[PDB]
Order: sequence, then C-alpha cells, then structure tokens
Amino acid sequence: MDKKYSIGLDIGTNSVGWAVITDEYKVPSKKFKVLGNTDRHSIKKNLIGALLFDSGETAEATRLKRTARRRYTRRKNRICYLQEIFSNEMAKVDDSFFHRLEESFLVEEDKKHERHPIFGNIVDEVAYHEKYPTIYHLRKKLVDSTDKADLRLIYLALAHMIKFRGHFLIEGDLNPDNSDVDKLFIQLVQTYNQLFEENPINASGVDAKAILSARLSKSRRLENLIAQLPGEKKNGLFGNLIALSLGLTPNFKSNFDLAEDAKLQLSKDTYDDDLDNLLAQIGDQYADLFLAAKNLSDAILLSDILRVNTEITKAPLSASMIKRYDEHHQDLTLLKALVRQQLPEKYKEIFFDQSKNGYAGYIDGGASQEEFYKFIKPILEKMDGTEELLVKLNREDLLRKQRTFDNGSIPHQIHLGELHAILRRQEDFYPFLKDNREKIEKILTFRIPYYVGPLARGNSRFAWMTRKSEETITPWNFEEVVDKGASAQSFIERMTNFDKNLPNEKVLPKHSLLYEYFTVYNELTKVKYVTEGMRKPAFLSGEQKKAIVDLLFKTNRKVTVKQLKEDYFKKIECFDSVEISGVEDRFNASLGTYHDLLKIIKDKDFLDNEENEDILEDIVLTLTLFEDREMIEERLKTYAHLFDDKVMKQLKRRRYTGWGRLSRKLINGIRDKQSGKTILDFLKSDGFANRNFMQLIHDDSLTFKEDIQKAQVSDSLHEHIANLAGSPAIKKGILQTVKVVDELVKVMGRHKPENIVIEMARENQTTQKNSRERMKRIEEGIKELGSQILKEHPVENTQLQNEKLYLYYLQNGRDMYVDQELDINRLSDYDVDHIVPQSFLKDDSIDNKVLTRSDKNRGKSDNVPSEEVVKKMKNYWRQLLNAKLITQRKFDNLTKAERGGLSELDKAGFIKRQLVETRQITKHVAQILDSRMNTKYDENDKLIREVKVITLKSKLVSDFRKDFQFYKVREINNYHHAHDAYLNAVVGTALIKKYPKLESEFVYGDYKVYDVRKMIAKSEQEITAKYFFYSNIMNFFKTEITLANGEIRKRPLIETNGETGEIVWDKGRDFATVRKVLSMPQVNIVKKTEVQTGGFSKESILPKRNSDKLIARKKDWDPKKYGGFDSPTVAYSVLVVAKVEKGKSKKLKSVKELLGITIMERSSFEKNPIDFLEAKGYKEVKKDLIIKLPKYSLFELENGRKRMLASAGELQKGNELALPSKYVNFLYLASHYEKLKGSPEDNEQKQLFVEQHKHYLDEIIEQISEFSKRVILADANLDKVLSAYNKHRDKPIREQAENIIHLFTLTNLGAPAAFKYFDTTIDRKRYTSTKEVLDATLIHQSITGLYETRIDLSQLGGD
Amino acid sequence: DGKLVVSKAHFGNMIRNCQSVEDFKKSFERLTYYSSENRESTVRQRLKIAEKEYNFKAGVKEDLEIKNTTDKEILDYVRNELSKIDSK
RNA sequence: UAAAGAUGAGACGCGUUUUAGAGCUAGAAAUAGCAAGUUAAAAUAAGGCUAGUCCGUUAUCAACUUGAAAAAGUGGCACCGAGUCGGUGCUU
Repeated sequence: MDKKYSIGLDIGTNSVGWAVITDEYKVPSKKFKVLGNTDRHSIKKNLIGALLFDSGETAEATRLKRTARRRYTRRKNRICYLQEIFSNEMAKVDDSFFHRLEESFLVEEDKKHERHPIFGNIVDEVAYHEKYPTIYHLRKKLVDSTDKADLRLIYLALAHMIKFRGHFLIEGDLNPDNSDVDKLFIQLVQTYNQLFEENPINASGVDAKAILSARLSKSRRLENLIAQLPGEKKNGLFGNLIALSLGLTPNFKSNFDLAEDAKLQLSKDTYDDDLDNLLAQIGDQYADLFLAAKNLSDAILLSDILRVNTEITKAPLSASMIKRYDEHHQDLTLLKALVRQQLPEKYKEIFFDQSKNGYAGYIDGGASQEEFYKFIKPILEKMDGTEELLVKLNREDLLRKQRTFDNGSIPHQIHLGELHAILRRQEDFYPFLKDNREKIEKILTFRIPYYVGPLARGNSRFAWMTRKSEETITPWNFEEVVDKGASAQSFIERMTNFDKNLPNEKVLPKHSLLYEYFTVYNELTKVKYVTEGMRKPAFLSGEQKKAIVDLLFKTNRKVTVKQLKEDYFKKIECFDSVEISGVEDRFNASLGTYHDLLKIIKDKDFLDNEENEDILEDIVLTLTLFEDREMIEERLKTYAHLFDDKVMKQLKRRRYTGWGRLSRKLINGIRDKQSGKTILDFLKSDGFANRNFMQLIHDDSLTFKEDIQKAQVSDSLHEHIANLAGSPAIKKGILQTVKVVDELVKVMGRHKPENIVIEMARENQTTQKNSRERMKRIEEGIKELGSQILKEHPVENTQLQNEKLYLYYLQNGRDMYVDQELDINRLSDYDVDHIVPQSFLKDDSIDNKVLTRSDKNRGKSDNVPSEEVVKKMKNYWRQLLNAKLITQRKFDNLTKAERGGLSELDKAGFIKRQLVETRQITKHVAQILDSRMNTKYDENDKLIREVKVITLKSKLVSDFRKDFQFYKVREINNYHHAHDAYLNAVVGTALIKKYPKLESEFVYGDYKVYDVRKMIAKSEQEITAKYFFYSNIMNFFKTEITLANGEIRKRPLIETNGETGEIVWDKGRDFATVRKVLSMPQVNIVKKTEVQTGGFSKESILPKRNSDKLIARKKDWDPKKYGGFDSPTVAYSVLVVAKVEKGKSKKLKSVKELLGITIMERSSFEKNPIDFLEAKGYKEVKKDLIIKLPKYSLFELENGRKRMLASAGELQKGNELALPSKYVNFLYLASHYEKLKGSPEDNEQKQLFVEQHKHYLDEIIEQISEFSKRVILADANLDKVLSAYNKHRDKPIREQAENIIHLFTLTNLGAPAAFKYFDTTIDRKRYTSTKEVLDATLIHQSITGLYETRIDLSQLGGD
Repeated sequence: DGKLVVSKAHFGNMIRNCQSVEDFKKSFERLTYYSSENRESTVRQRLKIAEKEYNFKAGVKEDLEIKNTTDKEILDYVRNELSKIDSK
C-alpha cells in the first residue's frame, strides 16, 4: 500500500540503467499487459532494467562530402559560363565541338558524332597529338606566337586554365614580399624570434633562395642551410621547421619533450587534425609558427615547379612543364637502352608487367611515384651506366608526370597571367575576346566569400544570404544582387556562439582585449609569495596586481617568473630574494593582441586611454570573424580618422582565429548585490582571500550563482539537448534518459516520484599515460634532490604500477614517521597509512598516503598524527616539498597538529569535498529533468518543487559496492548497468533522509544554504542540533566505523533522523533487501533497434568486372562495362509473405522470406512498397503483413532462446546469464587476488574465502555449460572449451578465474566473438542462417522493456 | 527499348548543346536515366532538367550581349510541354 | 577537484572510372618478337523537387489508434515465491 517511490538512473554513451525503489528500498514488481496475437496475456516484470544503444557520430564526414559536392557543382558552372561566351563563334567554327566534349565518356558504338573529340577525323588528331603531346605545348604556343590560331585550341587552353585554376591563398598580386623564398624565410625567423626572444636566430647573410631553391635533394638542402646557420642543431626546432618546409617527416617529440611521437608531414592529408592534436598539447601560440612554415613550404614548391626564368616567355609554368616532359623522354630512352643492353630478363617486369611497380605499374598500373622509386632503385644500383639516373632518383626528379600531387601550390595568378597573355595575343583576330576579356578573367578570379555562403533561395538549413534584387547570381552581378551588409550581419548573428553561463550573450573572441585582461588577472590572482619577514605566504594585493600587470604584461610578450622576481620584487619593491609560489617557471597567459596592435599603431596612449575600448573590441571582432579584404575595408571605414593609411592597411592584414567561452556581461556586466562589483573587479582587487573565477561562480556568499542559475532557463527539448556542450554520444544518452523517465512516470500511475537520483559515470580510462608522468615525476623529483635512489634503483613506467613502490620512490626510500631507510625487497611487510583517516573522508589518493614500516608509528591519535615527525622531518618534508612531489596541502595535513588539531572549518571542507557534483554536464541534466518534472506555480510566482532531483558522485556508490561486497564484474552480463542505478537510488535517498540540512549542496534548486560549521559537533559522544563528529558522510551505513589508532566504534543498528525520528536505515534488514535485489534473475535489458543510415556501400570506384553481384554506381551502366558497388549496406529488413514463381512450370509457390532493404532503395521502398517488391519478383503481396525489422529486432525461439537480427542473413545472441551472486563475488575476489586495496587481515580472510570455495569454479563451468546447451547452442566450441578446461585443472586459481571471465564471451549478448582460454583460441560461431526465425515470436519493446507486443510469426502465411 | 546508356548528370550534359527545336526533340527521344534500378524517370522529370539548362543558357546570354535567338525557342518548347503535363 | 563542445561557411590539388591519343612484323591461328607510354574531355555517392550557381552519408526513429506531418493518445492493485518471472485472494 506504499505510494511514494524514487528513480535511480545512470547515463552512459551506450547504456542507460534505471530503477524504481520504494520507501523501504525495494524494487517492486507488476503484472504487465502483453499485446499481440499470442496466447500469453500478462507477465510479471521487475522495475529495474537497462537500455543499450550504439554510439552517435559527428557530422564531420557528412560535412566534407557536402562541401565536395557543392564544389563540383560550381566548377561545372564555371565551364558552362566559358562555353556560353564561346558558343556563338564556336558555332561557326565547329557545330558539334561542345557535343563531342560532352559525350567523350561513351563507347564508340554509342556516340552520335565521331569518336575523336577535338577535330573529328583521325589525321588531324594524330597531327595534333604529334605537335602537342601535352596541353602545355598548346598553352605555350598560344602565349608566344603571333599567328591566328584555331578557336578550338584557344577554348581548350582557356578551359584547362579555368577548370584547374589554383588556390586563393595570396591576396592581390604576386610580389617579392609574399612569393620569393628568401622573404618567406625572413618571415619565418621573425616569427620564430617573436616566439623565442631569448634565442634570436641570426639570419643576417643567409641567401635562402640560393640554398633552399637549388636542384638538390632534401637532406642535402637541409644540411647546407643548417651548416650556413651559426651553431644550430639539425634536430632542433628550427631544423624540424625547415625540414617540415622542405617536405620531409620531422619528429616534434624532442623539441617539446612529449610522451608520444609527433610525425607531421604537409602532404600527408592528416596534417589538419594532427596539427590540432599538437596544438592541443604544446599550447596554441605556435599556430603562427606552423603556419609560417607552410607558407615557406609552398614558396619552395612553387619555385621548384617553375624551373624557368622569365624574359624568355610570358608563360613560366608551361615552359617548365615542357622541360619536365623532355627530361622524362630522355631518361626513358636511356633506361630502355640500359635494360636491353644489360638485364634482358627484367624488361618484361619493368616495362610490361603492370601489377608490379615498374614503369608499367607507374604509367598504366596505378602506383604512385614513391612506389616506383622503391621498386627500381635496387635495379639501377646493379646496372653499370646508371650514375645520372640515380642522381635524379635521389632528387625526386626521375621520370615525372606533369599532373602530380605537388601542383597544389600554384596560385591562380599564374593561370591568370597566362590567360591574360593569350587573350591579348589573340584579340586582334577575334574581336569578341577583346570585348569579353574582363568577363573571362572574372570567370577565373571570382570566388564566393565565406560570409555569403550558399546562394540559396529559401530551401537550405545552411544558408543565410539575403538578396538585394531578385535575379540569378552570376560572377558578373554578384555585387549587385547580394545584399552584403545584411548577409554579413546574418553571418555574425549565426557564426557567433552563445554563453553557457549567461545565455543570449555572445562569447568574446579569444584574442579580445577583455578576455586577455581576464585571463591575466585570473592567473595573477592565485600566485603566492613568501619573503623573509612575511612568514605567512599570502596572495598578491590588488595594487600589486595592477603594478605587475602594468610593468610586465605591458612590456614583454611572455612573462616568466624571473622578471617578476627581478624587475618588480628586486627593483620596485626592493627585496633581496623572494620565492614565488603558484606559478611554474613561466606564466601561461599573455596580452598578445595588445602587442600586435601596439606594433601596428605604435601609440601607447591610444591603447591605454581605456575610453577607446569598444573601438578596439570591434577591431578584434572584425579580424576574428571575417577573412575578406573588401568587407574588412567596408567595416573599418568608421575608424579611419583615428589612423593614418599605412597603419590602416597594416591592420587589414592581421587575421585572428578563435572564439572564447565567456561573454562580456559575464566579465563586466552582472554585479554582486552586497558589494557592487563585477567579476573583473573581484579579480583585480578582492581583499583577503583572492578568489578566482570558479570560486566566484560556485560561492554561495555571492550573488553570482544566483544570477547564473536564474539566467540558465532556455524552447523545445531538442534545443536543450542541441545547445549544451558535449559529444553526440552523451547527448544520445541524455535524450534517452529523458524518454526513460517519461515512461517510468507513465508506469507508476502518473505519480511523479519523490526523488530522481542521477549519476553520470564515465568510460574514459583508455591507457599508462599517467604512468609516464609518474616516471617523469620521479625523474624530476629526485633530480631536484641529488639522492642515490635512481642510480641504485632505476625507474620505469612499467614497474611503478605498485603504489607501495611509487610511494617508495616518492619518499626517497625513507620511512616517514621513523628516521630510517626502507628496503625495496620487503614491500610485503610495510604499512600504508592515511594521514587524515578514512573515518573523516575517503581519500585513497597519492596525496594522502604515506608508506611506513609499522602502522603504529603515528602515535595514538585517532585524528591526524603528532608533531614529533613534523619537527624532526621538517626539512625532509621541505626537500620533498620543493621537488614537486609532496604538496603544500599534504604538508599542512601533516601539520594539522602543529595548527592544533582539526577545526570545524576543516570538516566543513571535507563535506564540501564529498558532496558537490562539480561537473557541468550533470548540472545541465538535473536542470532539464527538474524543469521538466517540477512545472507547477504557486500564488507568488515561485516554483513548487514536487520532485527533488539529486546528483551524486561516482565514488560514493563505488565505495558502497566495495565496502559491503556488492562486487561488479562487467564481463558476465549486462546487469551491472541496472544494478548501478539501483544503488544510486538507494544511496542518494538514504543521504537525503539522513542529513536534511545538506540538501542545498546536492539537490538541484534554490535552497537555503545552512551554516555547515554549526552542523558539526565538537565532542565525540555529544552527537540535539548536530549531525556528526566523523565527517565521512557514508559512515551511517556501517555498523563499525574504524579509527586509525586501532579501535572500533560501534554505531546503532537503526539509524534515524536526528531531529524528526523517521527510521531511514536498518542494518539487519536493508542489506538483505539490497543483496536480494542484486540477484534477481529477471532484469529488463533492452537493445535499441536502429535503422541503418549512411553511405550506400564501400565507396571506392572499381574497374570493369563481369560479376553480377556489383550494383553499378549509375543506372543504365552495365556493371560489366564500367564497375560498381562491392557490398551495399542494408537499412532494415522486411518480412514478406508472397507467392514467387517456382520455376519453368510457372507455379505460384508461396514463400515467406526475409528481404533486406538497402540504403539506396529505402526511399523507393517507402514511396510504394508493393510496386517495389513486385518489381523484384514477388506476386501476391499482402499489405498488412509487411513487417519492418530493423537491426537488433528480437525474436524468441523455444526453451527461452532469443536472437537479435544483425542483418538480413545473420543473427546475434539475445540472451543473458543471471549468474548467482555468490559466483560473482567469487570471480571478483578470485581474479582480483592481489589488487584488493585493503588490510592484510580481512584480505587473508578473503584468501580463505577463495581457497575454501575453490569448487565454485566447477559449479561455474556447470552454469556456462547448461546455459550453453540451452540457448547458445554451439556444441563444437563447448566441447572444445570443456576439454580446454580439463587440460588445466591444476593451474593457479588467479588465472583459471581470469580465464573463465574470458569464457563468458561465449554466453554474452551481441555479436559472437573469438576469445582465448589458457591455450585455445576459439573462432566465432556465426549464426548465418535466418531460417529458424520465420517460425519464432517477434518481440517489440518500448524503451523500458515493460510494455511489449509479442507477435506469433508462425501464424503469418496461412490462409 | 532502344535508348542509350547514360545517367542523370550525363543526361543533363548531353541535352544541353542543341541548336534547334527538332534536334532537341531527337536528342530527347534518344536518352533516359533510371530513377531507381527497375524504373525509368518520368517525362516531367526529364523536361524539368531541360528547363533548368535552357533557362541557364537562355539567361546568361542576356547578362552578356550575346544574341540568344534560339534557347528561348527551346525553352518555350520545354515550358509548353511542362504546361501540357501539369494542366492535366 | 569544475570549464572548448559540438556546429557552420569558402577554395585548391591528387585519386578512381570510361573514352580519344592509327600499334608494326612473322604466322591460316594460338603465339612470338618489336614499337610506344608523361596528356585531354566527362563523371565523382544513386538521385530529389521547390529548379536554387540548392539539397543528397549528421542528429531523429518499439508496436497499435487518431492525424498530411510536426504531434496527441493506449496497458488495475496488494501479499508469498524466484533460473529470465510463477503462484494466491481482492473491483472488473
């Protein structure tokens, strides 16, 4: 007769577990109605379960395919503009020229016109291809000659220059400033010394063009350039940037001391995301460096393509490509002669066999250039007479094709130069070229801006452009039809993000001046210093902050600590020696845009006037959004009177990138109600305890949490789950959690719960990568010291997995509480002690633990240890303090006896640490569910909170499972997702009822924060209006809290509310309840059925092949003529009951088949499915019996055997193994035989548990065997693993158990997987026949599994 | 049923460059594209592709000074066929 | 300890498919020997309808009912058990 309940949830990227508990912590059970056509009408189910689903991916590959499609559309339009200029006089020269270029793809039999595209007979085609072997012979002839040429050849040259036009990276014209090698090299060393002012690379006489633009190899040019430098390493940063510019693969590991490899190469197509991955690590001020290496790279490649001086021809590129052509010809003739004369048996596999990597595999065969070089280099080394061809092969100038991958470095001003020279040579003979000249050149040079977008007309979700007139946008009326101010304002309103904290506010640019004052005061507000005579190390006072930022951050670019200790402390404030804490050897923030603009204007008074803020903020915003020269001119018109013309023209060329995450109103706009200060006023001058940004939002003393809380309101639910910040996987987790809570409220008689407990655990332990910082941390820690521990005992990041050994090196091999050394050999006999005990907070970290020889060396204090080891090992803790091994917090906790025991402020700090769910994704989740449950309004326009919503930590529930033996093995079944959610609802509600004055700190909502210092008792047996003397909030579940000195304080067996007397936890009953719910056999595990979307197949284009299993990539194309798709992907399957024709007798044999529908055919099927199937050979199709079957549709066979449909001809396992909980505790305790994390006494009792219950292994083999003979039904693999288990019955238990955990991959749910016992690799048992499913029972399931519709498929097909 | 072997991109390319109404009728009655593996595209889809292309070719010659004396003939033929379809 | 986080706009260069770049001699033929090769045109998810110098691989999605679709509806409760959920009264 209970009616109050709760809900536990836990959200994941592939799981949402859920539960419903009542007020006595019992998962209830209900008879649920079952729909369908079967003879079963109800089943009891429990209210516990888990939803399973595949991950969501990003829209990035869809983006890249989208932009490539629209580029092909626009290129084809360029060619049609040009043909429409030429078509009126081309229609007099040759009537069918555009037809023949338009049908050149076809076979000889299919064409209407003649098979030769350009001229139309074969004599003129052989003459054309003899005079002009490449297109560059034609282009060079049209540039140089004065004769009237044919109109067809002029179209072919202009079309080849317009279709392949070059990049738009260089603005304006080509000059020595932006395209010679030497000036790009000078810009690389100016940018380099801008980043490294301590080491100026002297480049006073380096002739970089004559060194990096010589016909040499890459290593030889590198070593010549490094040898011309005075005293530099080839493997330094600068040598890696020069070798990056040449086109090698440098390694950026040894420059920044990274843990992994960083191989960057510019022609490698992962340079974008690898560059972003390096800039995520080594900082983000190195993008101008790695960009100034790429500009030099294209300058080198461009001056290595054009190996032809000007003042001979007007076309450098064409003559250079004819030079490459003739070098190919003479090296090929020389190579054929040298192979016929010396190695006659290899002529067939070099010059005839194309599956190898010879010249037949290079020209005809599809190999690259590099594969050809690795092939024929040992062939050329053997032969005599191959000196010069090996000189060329070492130089990547042997047998070059003209359309290579290196052509991505030609600007469009080269093609524009040749285009204009052809149109000026050939216009005295054709007048329409003279009239239309600027129009053809507009077709080449026109380029749609970033700020205009797709030129849509109201039908795309990506476009924003507004039209000044209603005409068609061509390149010749773009600046007449497009409203560029309104399109640019729509661009700003669309591309500028919103603030997460204070929505409907725009985030500042990352190079904004206010974001830079914010990040500099945010870093300067938490830096401390200690002086002789200033023995309490305080923060900086606010006037010292203003003087430090006005003397150092406005003089240097980067500020390291030596100018703070030198220029301010030793000169201005005039001390002798002051240690500075909180900053590690260099500041990370900088006032960078202040120095950029200061270099452009050179006027300190303009930047520091501080009434000129909005001008400069609008400048940095303009240079952040736009990249167009003309719109940047258009927007900075209004500020032109504040500058000259050289400073203005120099401001236009400075582009910034990056959007920050904090708005302007969040930095200067909202105010504290008590003081009347903004967040930046707190960060400039705060007072005593200088609190930084997060300590200002998350402080209840201040109005900031109230304002940001009340402002976060935000529309529909998909806007709530679209606007928040997270990966699309976790957003799919959040949306399914909302739908799960909606249907759990529908189940419970539409009564909203008392609570909703939410916990968002993580799966992000991927590596070992933290052990590199463990090893490196002992490296720098001992190398600070000077001890003899690294020499006698070398460290490595594979031995440091032991925490007694990691703490052995961290304490320099020395005992903490006793002045003695420590043997490394006897870590089994040494004790580990928490300084602040476990009864105050659960702190297993390396910050708290100290390795000792005897655990009773800490005295007799149940509190923190004594002060003898403080006063004796003070300098030992000083040496460990300055080695960056122990922190000031650990030394303070060691000296809490020196500051006179613990205080109530300390204990309020411990509760403060234990309760607060500090992450923001869970806070948005509790905001969504709280704004969706609690909707009702009272009279005063407040909010009646019907439903509390609670967010816990993960370590609370994890320590509940560890301490009360509710162990979790993730490999046995999928029930742990459900059981974690149940334990959330148990733990959170017992805490919400035990301490009702801590509800402000983990319930979402505006609650009265209470004095946490007053809710803490001062005496032990005092307990009236107090809560606890022991600040571990999870003690009241335990019967025996354990003091550190060696006592047992026994708590009462019935915990009540300390004020109102409600019974909240009974230890004699509720552990039996929890242990009874974590062993129920029936748990509602559901796999979510998803229709497959994506690409139509594997997306490579293949040659022509006669197989009839290849669907062509177009429609009339016979796949034996061109080629097609290798394996198309199925969207969903369809069960069809229809009569097919059996054979030559034309009989209407009724079949019941399973037909996959592909992603290509899916919309054709959903248009008219009877026509679709009927055109595939299905007569007599019934509409009411077409059953959509998506992936993971669930079927039920006999004996409770289930199968999830993986594809139209494959099945997957659909069952679960409810292994009894005693075997699960046995597998966890057995396979975790060493890693137990507890005292050796009760873990010796656990050794007695596994040793006295070793026959549980045999009973588990009986469980796996009986479940396998009922539903898994792979007999060969089961006899194979029974024999494999019988071959090892004398092995140790910690690998038999560790391999039975491998044996559960036979009996899992999902795709069958190949696993490995002690010896035997077992191949997977696929269920490749969907034949049995057509007699099974189809189960449609809602998201909770509770409401289901079960369809008898054997009653379909009869009449 | 006696029509050539192309697809929709090739359909649009191959019916662009006609120079009379009778040539567009002949080169229209010779080509198709299948809209899926067993069904042929309807005549209103093919005529709408030809409307788009002679609209482009008809209108870009007006941004220039080029005399489009045809391409407004062929576009009027296409639009009258599309009107005869869509009225019914 | 908390804090980018996804999403969008513009543009190159390859690659891959067909097709054009007269193959010669010996031989009734298989086959053999020799010549030559570097480039161009077109296409680049199939396709769609609103016909744009746009859209076409993301996110969304149990079943049934009403709806063109965004959507809104449809499933008694309590005790004793538990091998994937059974039994027992109670209003129906």
